[PDB]
Amino acid sequence: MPAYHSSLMDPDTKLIGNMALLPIRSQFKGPAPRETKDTDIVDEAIYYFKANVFFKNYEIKNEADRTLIYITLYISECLKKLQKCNSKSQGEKEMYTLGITNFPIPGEPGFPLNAIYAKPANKQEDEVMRAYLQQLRQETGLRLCEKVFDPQNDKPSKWWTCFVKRQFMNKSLSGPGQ
Amino acid sequence: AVPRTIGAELMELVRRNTGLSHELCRVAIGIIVGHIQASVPASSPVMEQVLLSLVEGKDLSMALPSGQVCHDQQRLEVIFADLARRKDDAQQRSWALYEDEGVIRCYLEELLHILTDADPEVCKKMCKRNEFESVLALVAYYQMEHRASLRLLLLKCFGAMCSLDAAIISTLVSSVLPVELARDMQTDTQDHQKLCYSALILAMVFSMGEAVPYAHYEHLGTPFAQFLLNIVEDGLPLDTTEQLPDLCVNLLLALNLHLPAADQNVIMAALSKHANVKIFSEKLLLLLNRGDDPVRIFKHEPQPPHSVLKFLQDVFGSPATAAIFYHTDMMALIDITVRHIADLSPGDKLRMEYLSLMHAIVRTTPYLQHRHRLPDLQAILRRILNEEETSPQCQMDRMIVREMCKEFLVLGEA
Amino acid sequence: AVPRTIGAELMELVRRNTGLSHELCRVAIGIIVGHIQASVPASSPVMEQVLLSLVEGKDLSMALPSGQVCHDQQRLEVIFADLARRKDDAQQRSWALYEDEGVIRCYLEELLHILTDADPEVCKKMCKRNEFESVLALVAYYQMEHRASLRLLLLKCFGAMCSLDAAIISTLVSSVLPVELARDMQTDTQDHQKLCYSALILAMVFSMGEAVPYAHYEHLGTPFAQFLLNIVEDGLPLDTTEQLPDLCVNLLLALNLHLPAADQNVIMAALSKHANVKIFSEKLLLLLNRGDDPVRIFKHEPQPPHSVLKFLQDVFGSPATAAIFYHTDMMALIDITVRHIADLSPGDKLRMEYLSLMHAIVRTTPYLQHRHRLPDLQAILRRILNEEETSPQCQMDRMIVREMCKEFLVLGEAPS
Repeated sequence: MPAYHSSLMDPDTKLIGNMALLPIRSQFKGPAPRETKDTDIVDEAIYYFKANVFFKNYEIKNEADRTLIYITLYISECLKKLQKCNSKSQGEKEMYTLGITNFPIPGEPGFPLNAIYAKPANKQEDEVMRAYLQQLRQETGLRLCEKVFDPQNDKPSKWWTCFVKRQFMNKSLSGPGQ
Repeated sequence: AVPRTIGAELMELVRRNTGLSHELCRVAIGIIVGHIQASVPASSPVMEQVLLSLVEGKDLSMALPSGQVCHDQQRLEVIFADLARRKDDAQQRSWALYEDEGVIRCYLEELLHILTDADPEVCKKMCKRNEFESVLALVAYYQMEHRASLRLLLLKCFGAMCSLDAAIISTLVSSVLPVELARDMQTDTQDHQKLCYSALILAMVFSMGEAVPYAHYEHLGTPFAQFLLNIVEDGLPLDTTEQLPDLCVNLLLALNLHLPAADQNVIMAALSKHANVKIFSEKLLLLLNRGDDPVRIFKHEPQPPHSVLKFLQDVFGSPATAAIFYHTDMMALIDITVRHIADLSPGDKLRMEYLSLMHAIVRTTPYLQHRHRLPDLQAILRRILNEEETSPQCQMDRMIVREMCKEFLVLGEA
Repeated sequence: AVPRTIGAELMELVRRNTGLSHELCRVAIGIIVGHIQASVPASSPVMEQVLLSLVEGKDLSMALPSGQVCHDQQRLEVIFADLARRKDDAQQRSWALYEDEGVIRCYLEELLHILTDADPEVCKKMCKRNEFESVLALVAYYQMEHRASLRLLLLKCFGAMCSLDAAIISTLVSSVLPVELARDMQTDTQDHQKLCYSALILAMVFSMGEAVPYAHYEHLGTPFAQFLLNIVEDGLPLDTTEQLPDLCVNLLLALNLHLPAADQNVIMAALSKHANVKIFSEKLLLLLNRGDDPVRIFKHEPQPPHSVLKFLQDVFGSPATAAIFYHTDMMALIDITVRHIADLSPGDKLRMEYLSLMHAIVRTTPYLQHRHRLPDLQAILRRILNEEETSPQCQMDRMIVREMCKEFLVLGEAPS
């Protein structure tokens, strides 16, 4: 029950799509605008991550949770790659190489939660989903690079690598297969 | 006319009744259905269709042979369950109660057979079935079980499973199995029989040289390498068969294969960090003159670089690492290299590799001092440079030779 | 048409390259000749797979293909030929000329798989050939071959050869093999597996119960029997499988199976002179309770006397050997035998045995002092004495029952 559900869904925020489109703070480009406060949905998924993955049950309390559960899965996919990185510099570029990969968009088959996400009905949502979900990934990767690699030796830090074995309710963004 | 059904059900039904291994089953079918028509001209056009319906293979004739699953998979879908249920039998596995070992053995003995008597197309699909959960169960269970009597059977299973598909290798390398083997081998050195397989399996999974999680260097790093350098030089006082020196050479070559460049290499640190490099330093020569390498026993699709040459290229990456040769062993290295440099057929991949080796030897250690074989070096490089052969590799050869001579003009005789 | 009696050809041509056992090779054919017609009757089988019915009936000694192409025969003629030369090659047998270990090992591993997996009739034809020539060849070779790694395989081969026919066993008994097996067993107590097979194979060899010439007893007499008792009563630190006891108990029963009489019996002498037979006393009654006979491991037709009932009838042949049992076992023995005598139907072959055992117990053991089951046994003897049946088995039963009474009038008198 008391898993950390998404905090940011102030009704004044635009709510495009089957998920909270949210103002991803980044120097990348996309449909979502720029948040100015110090807290943001990618920072929220990062912040709550270590707790969230232990909770074996999780409701959708509001539309922003169907965002947060996807950000969490991609964060796990970051660790599934950065753990191999030989140094932080590789940990950045070999993360960008992940962000621009053709992840199954929730309405596409092979996405793990097709029961929970409605299909995007038209190009002006589908193409928005392609341009939003990349903007999530492109940013989400660059934030983990700064804090998975502890600064003494550009080792991928052990404490983070512990979580490599753990998956949010045992769902995988590899889908039925990569 | 013959329904396609015989093209599979006959092969399935014989296996379930006889226990014949799959390929021996396919012969056992062919020999009956062949010989009878060879003895019975009048109705042969019936049997000749039976033959073709099995010559085409499982690609469609075994597609739902009767809307049913082949007996081998009927067992695997059981055995993988009854293991994965004892994993996370959280009570029993830490606070034991029942006589579990005598039944677990029966599953693993059966699994070890079916992992080789079945059609590999079945067992491949049962491994990759659900993001490799079948594999991660047994890998977790190997870490979980401290009984030495069972571990041998789990290692033998990993042996077969490694053979089925390189994708399974790409799982195991990235997984915990190497690190437990690294600790078991350093600690349980008394278990010589298991220790032999322990080395062998670790050598198999590393054979593809994929990148490895950086956490693994906490064990498979330099200390474990020095631990290997002991065994190949000294053997063991308990070593009745004395096999482990050879398997440790294979393992050293295998671990080396993925290592980047020659700066950070955990093995090349170990080699530089002891003077205990005699029998190992010589034994590498007997591989080099053999020309093959023992790695890549499976020959999966992206066949890895020739491991012996890669190793020496790293060995000659540093002068501290190049010193590990006695001068007489060093001369043998040069002679063996020029032999291949003379004998290889143009344009094969290996020709660049042996060429690169000699280039490193000339750069990384004194050579222009004593100039052994150096007039022959001039002869070979001149014949390479002047050769009429043109191809991507032979063009690449022509580039390296010119640049190598530019660095060391005496190699061209100016 | 299908070539008449071609069905035998499938047996060889499959076996040459699939490696199936003879029995399984037939099963594979039977499946293949089955399902095809069951899936495609539409042309061939109506005759041409009703034929190969000759996979039945065109079999055994009549299956032999033209010439001598039977691979089971071919290998055995090759295998025995090489052994014959190498055995007579007294130079290499006495001194090292060739590294013949390992190569001969592979020959024995073949021989150990050719036998048991081949057609039993082809093997039996080859083993019988030339008055068991090759049997004596192997026995001579085992006697001339001391190296344990080879000996272990040679022992198992004898275990195969005994399986085929009673006459072959009769040769091994009268041959020298039993004496060497006993001599090795008394000398070596460090190879656990060799010791295990030694006792097992020796029991197999004796299991048919024919008299040895009076010469084998120079070893297999009392000096050997005393050794076996200590192997049961304390064993060896080798035997962490608790496996030597059953093997040696089985050997003692079998070895008794051909001994004539109460004084000549070197085995009953062995018990008499022993210190105390606690464990052997115990184990033997467990067999009588279940009624089985351990010695009939092979199933050849001329079944010997039931070995345990024979063994006890000798044990009670003398009052000195009667004392071996502890008193609480003596009571249990009478309860066990009086259960059996009243369970069997009339005409059953064993009732004329158990009646003899009771008669012995009353004779040489002080049964009439304590009468353990007497008011029951009297009522049993009452009805078997009155039982109105005609068969010789029952006629024999009635005679001993009468004799059992007229020898001791406490029996057959009224219960009271």
